Amino acid sequence: ATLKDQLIYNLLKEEQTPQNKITVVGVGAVGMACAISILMKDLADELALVDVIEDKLKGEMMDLQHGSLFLRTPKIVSGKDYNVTANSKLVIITAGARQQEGESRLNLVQRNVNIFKFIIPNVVKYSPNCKLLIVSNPVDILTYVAWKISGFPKNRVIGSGCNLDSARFRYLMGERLGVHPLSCHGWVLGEHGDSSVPVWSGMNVAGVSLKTLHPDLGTDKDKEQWKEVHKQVVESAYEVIKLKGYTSWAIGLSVADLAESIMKNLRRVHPVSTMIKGLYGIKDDVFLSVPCILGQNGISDLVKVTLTSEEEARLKKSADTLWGIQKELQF
Amino acid sequence: ATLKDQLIYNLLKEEQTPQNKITVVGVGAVGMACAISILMKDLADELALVDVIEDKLKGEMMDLQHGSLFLRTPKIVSGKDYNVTANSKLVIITAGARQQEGESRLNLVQRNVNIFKFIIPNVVKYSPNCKLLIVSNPVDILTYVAWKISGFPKNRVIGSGCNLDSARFRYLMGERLGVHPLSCHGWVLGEHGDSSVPVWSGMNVAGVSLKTLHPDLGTDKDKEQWKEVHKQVVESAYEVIKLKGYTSWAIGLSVADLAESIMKNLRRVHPVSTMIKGLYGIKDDVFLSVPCILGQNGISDLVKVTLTSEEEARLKKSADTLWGIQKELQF
Amino acid sequence: ATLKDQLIYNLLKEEQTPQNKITVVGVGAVGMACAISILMKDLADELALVDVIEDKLKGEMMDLQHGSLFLRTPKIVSGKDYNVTANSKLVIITAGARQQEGESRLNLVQRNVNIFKFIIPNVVKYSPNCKLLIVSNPVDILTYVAWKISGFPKNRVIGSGCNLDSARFRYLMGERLGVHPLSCHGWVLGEHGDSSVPVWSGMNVAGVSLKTLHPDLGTDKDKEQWKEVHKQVVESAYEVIKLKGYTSWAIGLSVADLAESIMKNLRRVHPVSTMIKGLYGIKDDVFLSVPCILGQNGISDLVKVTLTSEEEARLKKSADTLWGIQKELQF
Amino acid sequence: ATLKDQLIYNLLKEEQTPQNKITVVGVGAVGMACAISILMKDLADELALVDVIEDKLKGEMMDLQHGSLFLRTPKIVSGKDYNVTANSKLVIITAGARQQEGESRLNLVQRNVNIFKFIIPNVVKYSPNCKLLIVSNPVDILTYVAWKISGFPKNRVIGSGCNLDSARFRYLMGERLGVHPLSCHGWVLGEHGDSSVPVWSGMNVAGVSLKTLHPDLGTDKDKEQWKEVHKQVVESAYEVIKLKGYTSWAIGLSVADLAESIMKNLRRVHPVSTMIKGLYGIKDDVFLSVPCILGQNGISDLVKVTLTSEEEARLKKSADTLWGIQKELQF
Ligand SMILES: NC(=O)C1=CN([C@@H]2O[C@H](COP(=O)(O)OP(=O)(O)OC[C@H]3O[C@@H](n4cnc5c(N)ncnc54)[C@H](O)[C@@H]3O)[C@@H](O)[C@H]2O)C=CC1
Ligand SMILES: NC(=O)C1=CN([C@@H]2O[C@H](COP(=O)(O)OP(=O)(O)OC[C@H]3O[C@@H](n4cnc5c(N)ncnc54)[C@H](O)[C@@H]3O)[C@@H](O)[C@H]2O)C=CC1
Ligand SMILES: NC(=O)C1=CN([C@@H]2O[C@H](COP(=O)(O)OP(=O)(O)OC[C@H]3O[C@@H](n4cnc5c(N)ncnc54)[C@H](O)[C@@H]3O)[C@@H](O)[C@H]2O)C=CC1
Ligand SMILES: NC(=O)C1=CN([C@@H]2O[C@H](COP(=O)(O)OP(=O)(O)OC[C@H]3O[C@@H](n4cnc5c(N)ncnc54)[C@H](O)[C@@H]3O)[C@@H](O)[C@H]2O)C=CC1
Repeated sequence: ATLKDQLIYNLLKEEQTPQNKITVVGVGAVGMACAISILMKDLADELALVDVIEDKLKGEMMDLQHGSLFLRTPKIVSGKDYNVTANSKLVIITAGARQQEGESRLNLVQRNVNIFKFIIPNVVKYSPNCKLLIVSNPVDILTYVAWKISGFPKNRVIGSGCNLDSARFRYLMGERLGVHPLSCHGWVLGEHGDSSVPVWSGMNVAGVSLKTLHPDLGTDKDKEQWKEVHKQVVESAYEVIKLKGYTSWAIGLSVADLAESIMKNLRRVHPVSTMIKGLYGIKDDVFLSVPCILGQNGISDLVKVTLTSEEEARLKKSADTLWGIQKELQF
Repeated sequence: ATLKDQLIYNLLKEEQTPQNKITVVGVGAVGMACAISILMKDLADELALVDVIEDKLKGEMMDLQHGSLFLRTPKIVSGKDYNVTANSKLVIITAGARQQEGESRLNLVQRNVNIFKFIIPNVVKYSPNCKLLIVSNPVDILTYVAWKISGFPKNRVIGSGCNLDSARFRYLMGERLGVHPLSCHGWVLGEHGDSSVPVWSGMNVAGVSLKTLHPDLGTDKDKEQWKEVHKQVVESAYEVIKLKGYTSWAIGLSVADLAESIMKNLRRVHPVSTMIKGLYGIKDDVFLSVPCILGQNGISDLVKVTLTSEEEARLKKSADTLWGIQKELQF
Repeated sequence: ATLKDQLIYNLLKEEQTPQNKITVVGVGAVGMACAISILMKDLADELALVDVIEDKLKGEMMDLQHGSLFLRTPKIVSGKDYNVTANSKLVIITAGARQQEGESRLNLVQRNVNIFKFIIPNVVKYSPNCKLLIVSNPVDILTYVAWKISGFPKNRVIGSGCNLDSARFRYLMGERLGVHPLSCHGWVLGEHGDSSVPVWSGMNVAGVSLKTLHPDLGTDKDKEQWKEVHKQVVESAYEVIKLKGYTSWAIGLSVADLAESIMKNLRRVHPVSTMIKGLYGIKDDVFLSVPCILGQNGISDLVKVTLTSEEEARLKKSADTLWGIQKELQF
Repeated sequence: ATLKDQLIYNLLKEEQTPQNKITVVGVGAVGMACAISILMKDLADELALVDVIEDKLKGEMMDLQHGSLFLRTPKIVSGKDYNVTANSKLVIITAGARQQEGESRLNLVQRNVNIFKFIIPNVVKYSPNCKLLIVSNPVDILTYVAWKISGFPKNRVIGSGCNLDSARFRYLMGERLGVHPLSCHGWVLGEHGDSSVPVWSGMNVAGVSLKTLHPDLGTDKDKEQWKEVHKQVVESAYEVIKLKGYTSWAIGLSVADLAESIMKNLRRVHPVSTMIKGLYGIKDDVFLSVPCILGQNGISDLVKVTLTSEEEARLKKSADTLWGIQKELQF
């Protein structure tokens, strides 16, 4: 008989059932960055890719497969049909439309909603116990959308949120202080993007409040202008885009970090977008970034950060804005 | 005084001298894939990126920097001037020109050679003891070019060669056999691309010659058509391009593998392009892929693979072709 | 002291206040053609350029500056912030979005309206007494939009309209007759583009009605097929695009003509888009091209052209169509 | 009979013979900028355009024709056949190849030479008494090439040379001093581009030597670093390109200035490239920029500028380099 059968004796006619499977939807810049990061942190035994452009999809899948010798993720598959995603522990959404200059924030959101109206029901059909990690912008809204469409409990629907923002913050802090960002601690909360809130009260190195050493920290009479740090966290993503076209690497790594906490059940604390109704004064179904304990069941627990009146108010306003957009949305 | 001076007491006014530094020249798809691969295998304490397009360059540098919290590479720099590459242990060249409407292999090659005539001397100026790892196509020729321009000894000029090709081969073999490519062993040597030679004699799983189990292996009377594997190895790179535009991921992972072997002085054996004159019947200054022992000094040693006459002849002809191209090239 | 202070004695610490300032918004082909035309007719003492693409903007500004020796416009500035436009007598809008694969007239329009929702308020903030000259397509609609957003009186909001169309008409007539277009007189009114109306009644050379010499002029039984002239006026803009990519030169010269009439208070008569409600049977807030008297305050007066019923009706229908579009548009 | 014949009585069956005709070869960015500048300075009664891309050509020609009402140049024609250029007083060459990254300076020059080998003989056939104004880069070489191919006397072959460079210089001087460049005087000579020489000895405002007021002017111990001015004159064209893609406006205006001096026989002095053999120490057939008297017969006379040893030497070196390139060139 065949060379394979001459060389190999078979014990098991094998039920191929994935044990730690991850699916990425959208193989654009972000989606693929997430993919290579995940492959190189060995977070999955099966990686599935899904997109509507079949060329790009198959191409990216083959390019990865070819690097298999250098990886420890034994099944990489792709497809337009969602059966390829069956039994994922984790499904990351990076599919999205590109905002165009004229396009209202609203029109964009609605386009993306229609996209989600296609994706989420399919994902849920084939992996009804997965965690959803939403990356597509504008992310607090789309995480709400995904939650509405899936009918999943709030713990299994997570948005990438201010994870990345907080990483940029810590990087900038580190640059200012001559210390690695792993040792510079600081939190960015609320609405991802322009409206995010830097919590100065808890900025520290080695458990030393920077705010008590420098009481004017992050105010206007701040001679060292630390507000600039946060301003930069916001404008960075702009500059980077202007410069290179888009953001991929940093967000891919942030998402991989999150995935590591979930897949490995670590119970680390991350600033991610979660359904915050009831807390921080918020009284609508909106998603904002707070410090969340991530693990095998998604968001198990939430850190109640003490805020100033102004911080609480910034959040309230973000929530009112977000809600205003969300109620003009059809499911 | 400043918040920094109030928070941090300084012992050392520090000589910043990189200890394990890597430079990637060319931040296109390939270059950047190499970069993220290097960043995620913790192979470097400083990574420098160099390109002529300053926008793209700075953007990519920033996108990486923003992911610093999730990395263990504490300095990432970019620049148009080569002083940013000073003291690299390893410099990867991915820079190249894109072939255009009505451009002969020869014209494209000459343009790339002129590119190298600029890059290599600068590189050598600022890192005179580095190893050069050449990735740009056509790679055997361009590695020969780098070697000529740098005046480095043949051990410090390595070309990517058939590393990736051999990886694709092992992936395909693995697919045919239901085994991981790590355990399917097989070698592709000589000229990277179309003219490469699959050494069937040494195809094995667990030290079991496939060629002795299936003597017709890889011939034309081979009922299982194993030639197809090799054909595919060649056409893969085509299909992928056709599908997605280009190749990045696999080649990046291959290069990172090589880099690991060098930075860590492993003395693993890899099929790379080395100045092969004196061996295999070859009598011209050409580079071909053979099994090379890689370590802190680049190529320390070479494996002398037993070949058939036909194999030896394919090699001879590729070497004659390469020389034929090279002798029509001005330095 | 400095060479400057040694060479030059200063009388005045000078309030830099522009006296005849022009702003062009949008530095694409059209915008820049307008700019060189304005620079070479000596219509301005300060020219400001504004765009969202900062690279293109600064480059064009510098390329112009470098030609200063050959010009009599002593200050050329560019910028992304609208403070560089402060105190313009005249602001030309050429900014616009490009229509894409599967984009309705309506979607494109809405994108452009959103663009205007940003530009116009800024413009008005820094130059509250300027005249607005709108060039971006679809121009009658977009002039209506600028008028709505700015709250300027109808005399200060002028659209390019059928100025250029009428120029093409006169060129074609001139070709047919062997006379310069300066001496061939003829009017194209109403909706710029396909729906425009050629007023044959007033086609003349030296005050000689072509319509009375050739009563069948411009009808279907016209053996000389003068309709073709008008048809061509419409198809010209198509052919040119097909051939070269776009239109710049002619439109630029047209806009500069208009500008001359305004900056110099000439009170020449030009066919431009003006808020025509109350006249010609029109009963909606729409803009159409009629003969307008242009001068230092924009459109001071309007020529009441005698029309046939059919002409009046074409106008009525274009106005109803325009309104139909506008009522589906959000401010 | 016809409407034309009913309206117009003909005296003259007219020999159409152009009296002040200009031809532009190459309707790229530069060529068209030259064209619009010429049209707006009313330097021609007939303007002819020539290119190998027939679409682009016809398109640009129509776009100009359509602006005829606003111009005082009554015949604008285009074509691929050179009969359209017959009887030009002046033929401007802007045709050229784009230098590619890999491309040696030499390869580019040779490509352009082959282009000229097509253009010049045709131009000369149809306008044997014209002046040739060479703009294409590298311009001192191509002006030599045009002269060799045409067999015209040295007065009728002019290169754009350092006209533009000197305009940039005067603009920068003007910026530093708060004076219009028309009143800041200063000369840039020799090889256009990087190797150009700023003649500090004759830098002045109102006949006041800046070099005698500030003896260190343009040296290294110059505390005001005036060398930077010249450095910038060189890097400007680079920055502008980087920023916008290319240079058009400034060069178009420079060329139009030159054209004005020729067409109108003014005998102004301009820094243009002329066959400098015999002077400034140069002993080969090379072209460099010196101050030339331009008029109806092209370069009638030359200004003998007194130079330092170093300046003379810079020129000598430029000439030796240029010659070295030119003697490796086949006609
Ligand atoms: N929250 C965050 O921190 C960040 C979020 N993002 C977002 O990621 C998203 C995509 O970013 P990029 O990768 O740069 O875009 P990428 O544009 O280049 O492509 C997105 C992909 O989505 C796909 N897609 C569209 N409709 C689909 C459908 N119905 N089903 C499956 N796939 C579909 C496209 O085919 C495409 O491949 C955007 O929404 C962007 O804003 C980007 C950076 C950071
Ligand atoms: N050995 C292998 O198996 C493979 C080899 N390659 C080759 O590697 C090369 C890179 O491919 P891609 O990343 O897709 O191309 P990439 O084309 O998209 O761009 C190459 C980069 O090189 C840069 N560059 C050019 N000249 C430079 C200079 N003088 N100094 C600094 N930077 C310079 C460009 O700016 C560009 O960013 C190609 O030549 C390609 O054929 C590609 C895939 C696999
Ligand atoms: N009335 C007429 O006879 C004619 C009208 N037009 C119209 O004029 C417009 C310009 O055409 P082109 O110059 O070829 O287009 P151009 O497309 O090449 O680019 C338009 C410019 O507008 C800019 N822009 C867009 N949004 C902006 C903003 N929010 N702020 C500042 N700048 C912004 C872009 O950056 C771009 O540089 C088009 O809409 C076109 O249809 C064009 C030809 C003749
Ligand atoms: N000396 C100076 O001060 C300056 C010189 N230049 C030069 O002007 C030249 C063109 O510049 P651009 O307008 O930006 O290029 P443009 O590239 O966009 O196009 C040049 C034109 O030459 C044409 N052409 C090529 N072969 C031809 C032939 N055999 N017959 C007729 N036409 C032919 C092309 O079709 C094209 O339209 C280049 O050589 C450039 O270096 C540019 C700026 C300043």
